[PDB]
Order: sequence, then structure tokens, then C-alpha cells
Amino acid sequence: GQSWSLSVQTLVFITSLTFLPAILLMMTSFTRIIIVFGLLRNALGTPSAPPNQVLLGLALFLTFFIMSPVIDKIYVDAYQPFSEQKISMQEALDKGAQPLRAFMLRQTREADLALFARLAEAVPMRILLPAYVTSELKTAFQIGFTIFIPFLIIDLVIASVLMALGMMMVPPATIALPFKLMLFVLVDGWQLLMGSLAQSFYS
Amino acid sequence: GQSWSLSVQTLVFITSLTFLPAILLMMTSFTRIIIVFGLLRNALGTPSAPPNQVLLGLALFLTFFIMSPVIDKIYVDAYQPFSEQKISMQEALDKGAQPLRAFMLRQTREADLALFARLANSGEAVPMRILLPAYVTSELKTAFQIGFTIFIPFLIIDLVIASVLMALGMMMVPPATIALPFKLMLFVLVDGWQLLMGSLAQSFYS
Amino acid sequence: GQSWSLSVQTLVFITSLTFLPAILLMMTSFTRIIIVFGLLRNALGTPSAPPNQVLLGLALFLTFFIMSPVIDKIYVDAYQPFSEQKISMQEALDKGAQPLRAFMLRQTREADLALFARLANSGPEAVPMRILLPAYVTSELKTAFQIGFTIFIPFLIIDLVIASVLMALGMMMVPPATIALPFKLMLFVLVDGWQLLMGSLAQSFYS
Amino acid sequence: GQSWSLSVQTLVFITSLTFLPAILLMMTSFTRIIIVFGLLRNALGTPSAPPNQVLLGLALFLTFFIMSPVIDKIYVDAYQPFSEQKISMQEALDKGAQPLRAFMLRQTREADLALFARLANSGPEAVPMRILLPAYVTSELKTAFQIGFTIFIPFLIIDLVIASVLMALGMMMVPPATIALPFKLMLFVLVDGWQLLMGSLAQSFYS
Amino acid sequence: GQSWSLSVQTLVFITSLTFLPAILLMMTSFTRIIIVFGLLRNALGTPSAPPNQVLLGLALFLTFFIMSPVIDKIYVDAYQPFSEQKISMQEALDKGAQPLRAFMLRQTREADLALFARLANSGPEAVPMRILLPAYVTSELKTAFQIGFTIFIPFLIIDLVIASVLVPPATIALPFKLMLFVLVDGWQLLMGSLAQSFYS
Amino acid sequence: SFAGQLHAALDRISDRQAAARVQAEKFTLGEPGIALNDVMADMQKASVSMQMGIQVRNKLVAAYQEVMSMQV
Amino acid sequence: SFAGQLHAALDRISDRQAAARVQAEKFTLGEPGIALNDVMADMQKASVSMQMGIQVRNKLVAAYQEVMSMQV
Amino acid sequence: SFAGQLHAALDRISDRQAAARVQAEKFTLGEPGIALNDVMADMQKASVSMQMGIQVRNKLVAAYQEVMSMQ
Amino acid sequence: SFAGQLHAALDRISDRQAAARVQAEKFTLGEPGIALNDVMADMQKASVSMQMGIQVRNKLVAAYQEVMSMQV
Amino acid sequence: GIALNDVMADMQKASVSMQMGIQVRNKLVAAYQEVMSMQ
Amino acid sequence: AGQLHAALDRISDRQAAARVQAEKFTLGEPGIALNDVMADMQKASVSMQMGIQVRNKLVAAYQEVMSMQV
Repeated sequence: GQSWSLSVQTLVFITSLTFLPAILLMMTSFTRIIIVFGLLRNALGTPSAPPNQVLLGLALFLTFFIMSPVIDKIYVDAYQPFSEQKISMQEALDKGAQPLRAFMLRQTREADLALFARLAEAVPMRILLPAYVTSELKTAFQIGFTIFIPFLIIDLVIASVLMALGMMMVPPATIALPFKLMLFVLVDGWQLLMGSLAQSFYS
Repeated sequence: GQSWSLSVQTLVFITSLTFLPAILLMMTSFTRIIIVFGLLRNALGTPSAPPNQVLLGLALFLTFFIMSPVIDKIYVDAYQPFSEQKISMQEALDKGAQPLRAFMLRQTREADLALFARLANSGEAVPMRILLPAYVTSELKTAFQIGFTIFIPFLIIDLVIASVLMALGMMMVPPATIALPFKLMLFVLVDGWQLLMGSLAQSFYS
Repeated sequence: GQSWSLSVQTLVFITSLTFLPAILLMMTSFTRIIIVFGLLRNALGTPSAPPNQVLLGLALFLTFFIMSPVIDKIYVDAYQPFSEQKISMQEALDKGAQPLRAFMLRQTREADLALFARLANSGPEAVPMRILLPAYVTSELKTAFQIGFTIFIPFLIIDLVIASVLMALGMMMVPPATIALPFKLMLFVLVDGWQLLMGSLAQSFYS
Repeated sequence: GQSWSLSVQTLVFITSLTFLPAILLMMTSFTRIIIVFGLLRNALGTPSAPPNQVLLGLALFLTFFIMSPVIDKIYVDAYQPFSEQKISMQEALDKGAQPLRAFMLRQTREADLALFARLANSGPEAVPMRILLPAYVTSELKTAFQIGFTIFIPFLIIDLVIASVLMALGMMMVPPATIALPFKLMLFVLVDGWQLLMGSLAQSFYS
Repeated sequence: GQSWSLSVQTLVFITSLTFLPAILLMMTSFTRIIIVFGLLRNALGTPSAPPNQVLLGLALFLTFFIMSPVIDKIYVDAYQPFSEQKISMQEALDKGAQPLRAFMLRQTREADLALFARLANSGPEAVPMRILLPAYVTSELKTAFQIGFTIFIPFLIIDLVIASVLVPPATIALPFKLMLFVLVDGWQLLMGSLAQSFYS
Repeated sequence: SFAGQLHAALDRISDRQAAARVQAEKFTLGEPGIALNDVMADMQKASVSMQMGIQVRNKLVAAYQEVMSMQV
Repeated sequence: SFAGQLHAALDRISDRQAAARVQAEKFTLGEPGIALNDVMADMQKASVSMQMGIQVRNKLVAAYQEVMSMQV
Repeated sequence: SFAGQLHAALDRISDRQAAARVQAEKFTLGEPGIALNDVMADMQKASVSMQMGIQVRNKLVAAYQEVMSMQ
Repeated sequence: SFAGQLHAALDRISDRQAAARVQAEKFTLGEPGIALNDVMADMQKASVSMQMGIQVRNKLVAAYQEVMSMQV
Repeated sequence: GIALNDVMADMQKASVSMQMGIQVRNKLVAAYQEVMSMQ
Repeated sequence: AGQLHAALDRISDRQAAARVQAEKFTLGEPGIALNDVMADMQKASVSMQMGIQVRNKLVAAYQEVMSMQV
């Protein structure tokens, strides 16, 4: 294979930064995390209690902490023999994006790639990306449900108790929010939470 | 034979690269999808639950998968007789826009064709003008016709959970905070997207 | 009648190509259509349900369909003698603005014209272009609101009746809109709202 | 006395044409009208109900019609001598900008003029440029809102009364604005809205 | 040891200043205050009764006050040595961000560095900047929830004792809560406990 | 009245251009009475006037676009 | 029928350009009948026509984008 | 697919530019076969090809940007 | 890591400009030992490197601002 | 009199001072506005 | 403000002086020597060029200032 000139090299390089936000952050890395966070905040019955400019940043740091092996492999085996000019761009790009796909193929559904192969180990890029976004969503929701369960239990139990305490016209939201907050902060909420996230996304 | 020079050819190509993407995505192939995604998102009682970028990317890939046969016909019958300059641009344009006209002419409710016809006062291979809005309207009809059936199950869930919550004499309690988890559970338990997109495409499949 | 040279005709033509589309669409032919579309979309209870780039194409194809007669008159009476050099650009402009002027005159209100006359302080169809155009913009944007509210009426009816039905069933803690929206869309598509809407609007403009 | 040359005349004329928009439209002529229009658009409960283009065009036709007499007097006193080489530019600028200041001096409130006096320490009609232009900008800002409040009040009353009559029926969960918008447009049409609006704005700018 | 040219120096200046909202003011200064503001606002049962545009300003004016020693030491021991010209832009930023790291260590829990380091997966003081900041924001969320629940308790007791008389209780109770809150003047003791817990 | 003055300016330009063109024409035929040092100057003056006109147009359309681009 | 008008305009432009180029070829090849005052006089008219075309293109495209970017 | 066309365009621009460059280099060494009227044409053609490429890229990028900002 | 890459690229783009400045200095003295076209090309190379740097800056800032401007 | 280019040099220096100040002011007020807007 | 007026007037004067001198030389006057007029006209042209350059710079600066998103 030939080698691209400097003009087209810098062209494609400056261009890739345009696709960078979507292709790196949304359909590849952590959309599950932001979906989980939005769900969870909708579960505390208080929209935008922690501002989004904190949760988004924490999600970015989390995804840079959970993509250590893939960025490691890419960095070494691509940029190490490319910063010393031993391999061509149009081939180093693929040799670097190979282990990223090897990571993708582990978090997609073990069956959905078929459901995108009909509608269409070494599956192409056109098929995997949607067949991976869909099966990242279908598990982000499956995790959000488990997150919702305990707060729903708390709300139901406090409603049943206050009803057994003989009162019908009191809104349990204000009387139950402090209990949710104290139980979530007493059980090491964010620590165990991050931990479970990294473990289910990493294993 | 008449033709176009190279300068005006590249000029009209660069020009079409402005209109073609925006509207030939909007008013041609997939405006019948993003409306459904919006109605779904509104149905789950959780606005902007999936980020708009993910939805607008999934719709784009879905429409680049619904547009396999049309784009393939266009590619062959246009480029293979033109990419090696075996035909004039001015006629290859029509010979390549024919399949799009056919695909449009399939997905269309005649009422709008008749409306616009009786409007423009004309008197069978319809022209470009009289077909386009009569197709956009016939798409916007079935869009809502699908969205309502999408709304039906979650509406039923909300109603039944509200009735059950009212049966226990607990009138003062927000229903949505309890409905949302059950909604997401029933959704993910019935293979939500692999059936949603599937039914959508297979309905777009006539 | 004289005639401008070919070094200023092209100049004024290119210059008018800047204004003509934007301004002579926003305040000359169709500004009652996008207002009605926006009000209807805000009436469905689902803002930005159809993308803002779809409506802006339909509301323009409707325009290029309703402007058949006046653009036909302009085309014949201006181009047909011009392209064969029997008239002058300086005269072609006026003889082509004549029929559009009459069409615009048909649509304006009664009192607004005389009000703008006072506001310009001119004595006593031969109305000028300087004072007719705003008396038309106002006559358009005042009747677009009437059409819009007439469109609103049934959706308000549906919302009120579904709210009353939900309340009379003894369920106070239920959001009405989340139950109203599907019935709104179903009633809309049940009577072919788009077709009859676009048709009655274009026919009203025609009359 | 003496005058300039043709080159520098064209130079300063083109530079003035460059300055024209910001230096004459935003801070000398009608900056109250667009603020009134914006506050109205926010009062109807529907941001961007009409497009910004038609409103910005109407607020320009209106200010042309309002400034007609001042621009007429300036036209006479500036062009009529200068079209036939009677006066020089270095005096034409003063003789033209004098009656414009005679107009712009009424709207200004002398309290703010004294505040800019304290700001520039000028000895005590014939007020120079630097101490006057902001004394007009701020005195127009301080009156645009006093008109906008008068505009708002009826719509606020409508919203409050519809909210109260709604709450009085046991529907404490349905938002009132969804029902208010139709009645708001209905009332804004039923009272000959836009013509009366413009006319009252003009007269209130007059005296 | 050499400094940077003027072009790249002002470029880094503008760029590092562009980080202003999130990574400089939102996760270092007042990610604790506004969460408590929202919690307390919803505690009163009147969401968005005071305009948010006055609450954010008050929070910003408070977090500027509560970060006076750090920013003052940074000014003194950076902008004088910088205009002393014996220091370089990179060395300036590092030696001036060191007290930021000390302050960060002042408000992180007794075993959060461990989790975020094992996540950073590096052998065990001497903690880089990438480990501290998220480990900072996490403990910030924890302590903010804690103080918020502390403030929640008394108003919950008030709601209970006014509702236990039996009729909408919240409507007729809102003025009582507001009256007790203005009688106790919760702002002063609130801001005092806030500062005293922020130094810990 | 504003279109009137615009037409007046356009006529002031076009009449000078037509005079220069007619002079060049009636000179290239060899007709006696026209000189080179006249047609050249007339040409140059017409070109300068056209340049002034196009500059005025450009400034005015830029100002109008800036005005209509604002947000009310 | 506006697309037909645009097709006719583009046809006229490309016809003028191709005719000028064919005249240029028939000149430089050595054939008789061209005199360097027809090829060099049309290599400017064709360019001016192309410039008019691209100017109208730019104006129409900008107006279309402004329209479709309305705050509806 | 569609990435094939990207590769085709990029490796049809890069090879043209490299051919023009190696021709200019073999010329500046005085190697017999170049005449200073063949390198200029190839250089200008490579320039206009690169210009067309970056114009297509600008159009496609702006379109994809306007698409991803919808609702 | 990646945090080092920031000021790595910064000093890599600053040292070239420092060398260019020292070359321009030791040339503008009239000193024999430095070529004119040498520094004239080196300055252009430094300028294009600076352009590349500010373009990458703009792209990265735009991306980071766009991703941090959504609803989680 | 004055030296030859130092007039244009001072004009360029004032221009770049205006530029730097305007960029700083714009970025700072934009950050302040985008921080002062939330729930 | 109130000083650039004087600068434009000085440019007008530097132009009008050389212009009047030229118009006095051609019309048969034994007062000029064909060398003062040329140098003075060139100097006037240079002055006018400097003036229009300063105007361009000031207009650019003002347009940059006003076009900011405050």
C-alpha cells in the first residue's frame, strides 16, 4: 500500500476531530452511563438536583478510567510504530481501530448482530455500530430498572405506613425525599455505584 | 449531441451537495422515522432519556439500511453508464432520479395527489412538482397513525397502575414515579428496539 | 422611454436577487401559512413533533402552487415582450408589478389602508407602493391569528372534555396531557387533518 | 469659507454610510419599537410566533413613516443647497444634524442629561454630542419598558382569571396556559389589535 | 526551563481560561452549595419560589468568599513571582496549582483516594491530579447530601407536628414554616455551619 | 419618496454611460469633431461613477443584511 | 415550470462556453477563418456569463438557506 | 459501501500529488525528460483536484452538522 | 498519559518559533553564517505549524463544548 | 517628526490590544452567562 | 472624535495646495519650475494614502468591536 501525502493526511486528521464527539462519546463509550444517570436522577423525584455539568464531567472521567486497556493497546501498537514513521496512516488507523472493535464485540448482545445481519468474529463496521448501540441501550435500561427498585420500595413502604397511620391528604414526596437521601448516602451510594458500573462494563 | 461543459458540471455538483443532503434526507426518506422516535420518547414519560445524538444517528443508520435497493439501482443505472462518460449528465440525472420517483410513487396516499392536482389545475408518470408535497403529507399521515399505536400500550399501563393505586385509597401519591420503572421493565422484557425498528422497517416495506 | 445600459441592468438585477426571495416571501405571499402551521403544531401539545425544516418546505410548495395566476400574469406581461425587446426594463418593472399590486390590493383590510394613509398624510385605484405594503402585512398577520384560533378550538375542546372525564372518575393525581396527546393525534388522523387543513387554507386564500 | 476636495468628500461619505446602521438605527431612531415588539411577543405566551424578519421589516417601515418630516427638512436643508454647490460639507453636516437633534432632544429626559453632565462636567439646549447621545439612549430604554408594562397588564389579567376559574372546578393539575393561548389570540384579534397598536405607539412617540 | 513564546503563551492563556465553567468553577468551588440550595428549596414544598437567578448569584458570592485563602495565596505567591520573571508559564501553573491540590486533600474522605487510584490502576501522598478531582467531586456529593438531610430533618418534624393535628395541611402549613424560618434566620447559621464543615 | 431618488441616481449613471458609448461610436467611424483626449476622459469618468455606484450599493446591502440579521 | 428555466439557462451558458472553446481549437490547430479577435473576444464573454451564473447561484443558495433557517 | 468511495477519492488525490512532486524533483536534478511546461500543468491540476476535495468535504461536514442538530 | 501531550505539543510548537527568532536575529545583524531563504522558509513552516495547532485547538474546544451542552 | 513605521506599529499594537481584550471580555461574559442559567 | 476632523482637513489642504500649484503652472505662469509641483503632488498622494489606510484600520477595529457577542 502507498502512503498518503502530508496534505491529505492533515486533511483527514483535522476532519476526524469533527466526527470525534459523536463517534467517540455517544455510540462507542459511555451512552449507557449517561442514560443510567438520567434515569437515577428521575428516580430521586427531583429533576436536576445535581446539575448536568457535574454528572457529564464525572461520566467523562469515568469513561476515561474504564477505557484504559483499549487506549493502551491503541497507543502502543499504533502510535509507537507511527510516531517513528514505520507504518502508513491509511493502515495504522485500521491496525489501531482493531482492538476497539474487539472491545465492542464483547459488550454488544450475543444475538443482536444476527438481527442486523439479516437486515443488512470479524463482522464489518456498518453492522456492528447500530447492533451495538441498540444492545447498549437494552442493557442501560436493564440496569436502570435495578437502580429504580429500592427507591420504589421506599416510596411504597412509606405510603403504606402513613396510610396505616391514618392520613390521606399528605403528599409523600416531601415526607419521603429525606429518607431516600439518607439511605442512599448511608449505604455508600456513589462509591458502590461507580464500582458496580465499572464491574458490569468491564468484568 | 448536446451536453454540459466540465465547469458547469462541477458547479451544479457542488451546488446539489448543498440541497441534496439536508432536504433529500428530510423530505425524501426518513422524516417518517424521527417523528416516531419523538413520539416514543414522549410516551415513556422521560423526555431526552436517550440523547438526541444517539437517536439521530440510529435513525440515520436505519434509513441507510432501508435505502439499499433504491440507492443500488441509482448507483448502477447512473454511474455505470456515466462514471466512464458513456452518457450525458443532463440525461443521466433523469435516468438516475427515476428509481427515487418510483419508490416515492409506491409510498403515497392518492388523496393528496388528487388535492394538489385539482389545485394546480392540470389534466401516469406524474411530474416532479405534483408528487413531492402529496408524498410528504402521505408520510406525515402514517407517521401519526403509527405513533398512536405506539402510545397505546404505555397508556394502558399508566391507566391500570393509576386504577390499582386508587383502589388502595392512596389518592394523594404521584403515579408517574411508580409507573416509569414498570414501563421500562415491560419495555426491556419484550425486546424493545429489536422489535420496534423491526416493525417500523417491515411497515415501510409495504 | 429610455433604457439602462448592460452595466447597470445586471447590477440592479443581482442586487434585487438579494432582497427578493427573503423579503418578498416573508411579507408578500405566504406569511399567513407558517404562522398557522406553527400555531397548529403548538396546538397538538407536542412542540417540534415535525421537524422545523419539513414545515418550511411544505409551506413553500403551497406558495409556489397558490402563486400560479399572479406569477403567470407577471411572466407573460413582463418577460414575453422583454425577451424580444419591445419594452424597457425601467418600464417592465412597473408593468410586471401591476398585477401583483392588484392581487395584494384584493387581500388587505378596509380601515388599515386609510389608517396608513393618515399615518403617511396623503390626500385622496392608484394607491402607492410605499403605503400599501404595510397595510397588507398587517391585514395578513391579523387574519392569520383568526384562522389559527379557529384551528385551535377543537383541540381545546378535546383537552377540556378528557380532563373533565378523568376528574369525574375520581382520579385527581393523573396528568391529563399524557393521556390527551394520543387521542389528539388519533382524532387528527381520523379526519385527515393535513389534507383538509391545507386545502381549506389555500381555498380561503383563493377567495 | 473653504471646503474639502472630492476625494476626501467621497471618503467621509462612504465611511458615514458604513457607520449608518448601528449609529442611526439602534441608538437614534426607533430602538423603542423593536423592544415593544419583543415584549409583546413575549406577552402573547408564544416565543417567535411571527418570524423575526417580518417584525424587523414592519418596525423599519414604521420608523421611516415616523421620521418622514424630520428627514424631509434635513433633505431640504442639506441636499437643496449642496445639490447645486451652494454649501460645503463641513457646514452641511452641522446644518443637517441640527434639526435631527431638535427632534431627538424632546424624548430625552433632562434628569439623565444632568446625570451625564455630572459625568462630563459641562457648563449650562446646544448640548454637545458626547453628553447627549447616551442621554437619549437611556431615556428611550427607560420608556420602552414603561410602555411594555402597559402592554403586558391585560394578558397577565387574562392568565390569572383563567387560572382562577380553572382552579375553581377541581382541575388543579392541568396547566392553564394551554387553554389561555387560544383565548389570548381571540382577544388580541377581537379588539382590532395591530392597527390600534401601531397607531397608539406612533401617537405616543409623537407627543 | 525556558518559557514559551508570546503567541503560544496567550493561546494557552485563552484556552485554559475557556475551561472556566465546568472544570474550574463547577467541580472545585460550589458543587456543594447549589445542590443544598435545590434540596432546601424543594424541602419548603415550593419549587422555584425564589428566582434561580438570585440563588446562583448568592451561591457564587458565597463560594468566592469560602475560597479566599487559596485564591489569595495563589495571587500573592504566583503573580508576583510571575511578574518577577524568574518563573515560566508551565512552572507557574504547576507551583500555583499545588495549593489547589492541598485544598483538595483537605476535603476528600478517609478512603476515597484508594478507590479512585485502584481505578486509575497505579501503585500507591504522591497522588496525581487525575485521581483527586473525581475523588473530590464524589465526596462532595456525599457531604452535600449529608448536610442537606441535616437541614431536611427539622422541617420534616414541623410538617409532622402540624399535620398530626388530624384538609390540606401543606397549604396551611407553608406560612408557618416560612415564619419559623425567618424567625430563626436560617441563612446565618446555615452559611456558618457550611463554612465550618467546608474546613472540617 | 425613495424609489424616485434611486431611479434618479441610476439615470444619472446610465445617461453618462450612454453618452460615453455614443461618443466612442461616433468617433470610431472617423466623424469630424471628436477627439481622443475627450473620449478617453469621458470613459474614465463613467467608469469612476460606476465604481462609486457599486460601492454605495455594496455598503447599503451590507447594512441591510446586518440590520435584518439581528434578533428582536 | 422553473426547473426547465434553469435547464435552459445552463444550456445557454454551456453552449456559449463550448462554442468559444471549439473556436479556440479551430484557431490554434492552423485552420483558416479565425483572426484572434473572435477567440480572444469570446474567452471573456464566456467567462462573464459563467460569473453571472455563479453569482446568481450564490445569491439563490444564500436566500434558500436563510429561508430554511427560519425560527418557526 | 460508502467508505470505498472515500478511499478511492483520497488515494486518487494523493497519488496525483505524489506524481507531480516526484516529477518536479526529477526535474530539478536536470534529468532529461522534463520541460517546465509539464510540471506546471500537473501542479495546477493537482491544486484544483485538492480544492474540489476540500470543497466536497466542507459541504458534507456542514450537512452532517446541520443534520445532527435536529429534534 | 494525555495530560503531558498538551504541553508537549505546546513546547514542540514553541521551540521551532524560538529557533526561527534566533535565526532572524543572527541574520538581520548582517552576520555571515545564515542564509536568507533559509529563515524565510523556516518562518513559513513555523506559521503553518501554528495554524495546525490553532485548528486542532478550535476543533477540540468545539467538540468539548458541544458534548457538555446536552441534557443527561 | 515621527519615525516611519512606529505609527503603523502603534496602530497594530493598539489593534492587537483591542483584540485580546475583546476576546477575554467575550469569553468571560459568555462563561458568566452560561453558569448563571440552570434550575 | 473631535481631532480626526483636523487630520482630514490637513489632508485636504495638502492636496489642494499641490492642485492649485499645478493648475497655476500649466496656464502659462513663470512662477513654478516643474519640479516643485511633481514632488509636492507625490507627497500629497502619499499623505492621502496614509489617511485612507488609517480609516480602513479604524473601521476594521470598530466593526470587530461592535460584532462581538456581548
